Amino acid sequence: MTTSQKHRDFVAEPMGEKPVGSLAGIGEVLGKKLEERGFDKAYVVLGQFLVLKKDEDLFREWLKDTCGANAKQSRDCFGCLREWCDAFL
Amino acid sequence: TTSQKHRDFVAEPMGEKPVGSLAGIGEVLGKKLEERGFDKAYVVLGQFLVLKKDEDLFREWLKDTCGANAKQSRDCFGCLREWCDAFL
Repeated sequence: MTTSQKHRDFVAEPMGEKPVGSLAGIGEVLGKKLEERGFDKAYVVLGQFLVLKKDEDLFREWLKDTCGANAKQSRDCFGCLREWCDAFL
Repeated sequence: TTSQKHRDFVAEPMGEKPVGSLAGIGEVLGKKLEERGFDKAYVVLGQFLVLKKDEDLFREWLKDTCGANAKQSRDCFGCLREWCDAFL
């Protein structure tokens, strides 16, 4: 298993009302920037992932433009949403 | 009161179900939703979630996007709300 424990914690269960910082790759700095843009719960970011039809390029660019995430952060956040979706959607 | 279409949708994960599986989304609305890129049910779920599950704003967005009437938008919102309570 190459993923972080944080990714595994997130994909193991429905997300409910978890904050955005529960997503892999979303540390406190990115999380604050997301929350002040309205993306305060993990499910709101999931929403954007889904409206972008799960496209990696579009979603990772969106995250970069919205909170300044770097390549590793956006990869981790995308992969964590992708696997959550495969498990629960 | 609800339709069997609603209950069937809220009973299980939606996976790749087409947009026409949503309660309220008939053949006419579905086509218009597909034309605008909302071809699968989960894309409409996505919009519901980006709008933080706000009933008024989601139902208005649906009217603006595919022309849904009050009952169609009621039915569609309600089935996404109950699906989310079960699975999200």
